[PDB]
Amino acid sequence: GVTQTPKFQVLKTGQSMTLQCAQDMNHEYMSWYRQDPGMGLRLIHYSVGAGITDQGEVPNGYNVSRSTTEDFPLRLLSAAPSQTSVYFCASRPGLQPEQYFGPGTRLTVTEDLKNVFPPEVAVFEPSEAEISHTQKATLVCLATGFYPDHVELSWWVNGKEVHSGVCTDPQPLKEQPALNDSRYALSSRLRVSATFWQDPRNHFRCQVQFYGLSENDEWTQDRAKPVTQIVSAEAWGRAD
Amino acid sequence: EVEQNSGPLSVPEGAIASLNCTYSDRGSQSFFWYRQYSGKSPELIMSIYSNGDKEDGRFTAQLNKASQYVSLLIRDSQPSDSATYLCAVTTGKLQFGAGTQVVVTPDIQNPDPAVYQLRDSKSSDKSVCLFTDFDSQTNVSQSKDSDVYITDKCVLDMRSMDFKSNSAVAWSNKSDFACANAFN
Repeated sequence: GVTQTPKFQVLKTGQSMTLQCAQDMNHEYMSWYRQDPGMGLRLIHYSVGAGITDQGEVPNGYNVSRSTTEDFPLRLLSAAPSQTSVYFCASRPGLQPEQYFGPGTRLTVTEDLKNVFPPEVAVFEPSEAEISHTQKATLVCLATGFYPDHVELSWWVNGKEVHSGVCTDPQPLKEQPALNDSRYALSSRLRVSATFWQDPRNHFRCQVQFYGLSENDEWTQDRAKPVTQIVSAEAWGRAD
Repeated sequence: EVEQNSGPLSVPEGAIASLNCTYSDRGSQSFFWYRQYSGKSPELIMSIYSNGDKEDGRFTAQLNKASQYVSLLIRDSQPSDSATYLCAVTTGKLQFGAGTQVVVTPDIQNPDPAVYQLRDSKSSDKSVCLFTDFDSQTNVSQSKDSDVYITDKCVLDMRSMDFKSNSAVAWSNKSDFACANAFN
């Protein structure tokens, strides 16, 4: 189907960037949209086939290239804060226009890379009171202190990703809602039976994948360089 | 111009979510509804071309070229339908509306509203407060305080028990912080 690289990217104002879009469906038509809170999808550029590209509603600041039928890269010439957004590549056979969308690229443009921070992650074990009232056991994962808002939180029980009994906040809280580059927090809950939580051989891990700086960004600060990394926390079941 | 009704719209589980969309250009040929889950990509769920009704599963799309609106009804709404729905119109170049968020709240069968305090599995010094098992009419208000954080409510589905529940989580740095303060 349609694939996009990277999923997330932070930039310093001025830096340039290339978002990749690929589609091995021999589709001839390809588009890039940006999506902004409260605006929906806005067309940036599009291409009817190889060698051909045309502008859309908001073409300014971006170039494209369609050399082949498979790829439609989008290039950001010079990052500005106003280009913080989620970009989606989309394709259709071309020649009844169902559009298929890539999974999207979320981009954050910041004044200074010193603003970048990885999350700290902790798992909070279930209340005994909950256990005795409800016979169910809720664990909470909290990811705190991170910037930009580029995380994916997952739960893993005995080594396998779980989706049932989970719910993660659909958006981060700003830790300083007034501050422009505020750091963020995100919580998730995983709820299992009391009996399952009570088995000491059962393992519960909250994984947060953070997208941050790469090997090649400068770092002089007192703290570890905030690179793309996985930060995780766990708990073992306990009869209690 | 593509204009959709303003959200988020709350819909009790089982009811009808009803979305609409006006387009300015009367010579538009093709009409679409996309579903977008939070953090995810738009997915085409309905195409409509001629005046009238079109059905697929629990979806009913309707086009009234006369009045220049398209609508989308989701029947017997389920919590898993919570999403943003976008209207797109063709002139096959697409113009997209700003989308309407729908929130389908669960019918909580046996509410048992309660606040519990949970401790860190590592340090044991740190905790969070969890408000859970309240009914979907229940209001969770923001903190009366910049050092106390309170999430929006979140719906979780334990398919292993056919059991859904609402929850919201709070926490703070200020010690002598009690769950007792947190939800008010």
